[PDB]
Amino acid sequence: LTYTDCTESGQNLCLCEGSNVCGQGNKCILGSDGEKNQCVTGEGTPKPQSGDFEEIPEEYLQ
Amino acid sequence: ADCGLRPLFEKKSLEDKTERELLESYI
Amino acid sequence: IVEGSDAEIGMSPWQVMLFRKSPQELLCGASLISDRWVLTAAHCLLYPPWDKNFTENDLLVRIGKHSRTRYERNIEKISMLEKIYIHPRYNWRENLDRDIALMKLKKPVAFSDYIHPVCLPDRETAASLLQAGYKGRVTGWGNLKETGQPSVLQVVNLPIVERPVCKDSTRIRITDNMFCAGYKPDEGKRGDACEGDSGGPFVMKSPFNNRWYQMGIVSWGEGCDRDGKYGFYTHVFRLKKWIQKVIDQFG
Ligand code: NA
Ligand code: NI
Repeated sequence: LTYTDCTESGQNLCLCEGSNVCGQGNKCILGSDGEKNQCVTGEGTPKPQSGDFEEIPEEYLQ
Repeated sequence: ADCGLRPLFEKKSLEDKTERELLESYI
Repeated sequence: IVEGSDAEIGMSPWQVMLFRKSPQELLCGASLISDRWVLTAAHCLLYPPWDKNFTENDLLVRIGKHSRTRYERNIEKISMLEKIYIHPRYNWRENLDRDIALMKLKKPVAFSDYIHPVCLPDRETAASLLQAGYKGRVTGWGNLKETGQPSVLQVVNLPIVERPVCKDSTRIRITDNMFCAGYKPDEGKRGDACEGDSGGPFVMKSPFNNRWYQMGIVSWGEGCDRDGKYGFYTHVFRLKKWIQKVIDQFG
């Protein structure tokens, strides 16, 4: 599980203040340009998880 | 029985390209 | 795997790829620990914040692989699962403590040049090998950078980091069921696991009996390969009693 940069205000389970995860029970308020992010108490929504693959034989699929 | 011994390496007395970096760290 | 290289054919024959049946995609890495048992991270199977709660019918394991995307006919083996066991004290709400799960194959697999189990450490192995500065090896088909994907299995060697340095590196609470690895910012070498490498093995070679032992499971990280930050691994030896009791009861 890699936590990555929060991409919108109200997310959590993402990197908010520098390289620090903004955890459950908190939410990230994104800074505009020249502003810093803040991890504050709140009801966050987890940042959504972030091919290509050759199809495998049908027998493996049931 | 032989867990941890790789058929293409240890079982043929062959080393992989970077294994020696690991062993060198144990000194 | 960030800052690694292509694996040699057969260099990690316990490497397993966890694979979703529908849609068909890579989910996580795992390891082959016997002819019928695969070890992975619990968060690869159960992670409520992402509405993830895979059942045995949702998943396949692929063993003996090198190419990330090819169907490697007559080389890889694709296995269905009989059952999944997650550690009962797995803590997804706070810090992924006890991030460990076992998956039992429907049928035992034959070993081959490309498929062979890794050892699990015992008391003596853990004491000898789990020390700061000793390097282990991580493999996987995960992202090549934090923000892309490899054509073939990747490998990177990383040193174990002293427990105080791991703790100072993060505000997340670290337990004795975790260890961290990676180079320090001064060290002129870098590298890390990354998304998609999760669940995969952190292994070390015994200088006493030439065998490979799985000391950790790729667990979690704040970013991938960032300066001053380190990868966290499940401490396999610490959780070995649970592993043993699952296999003894359900094997
Ligand atoms: Na780092
Ligand atoms: Ni064998």
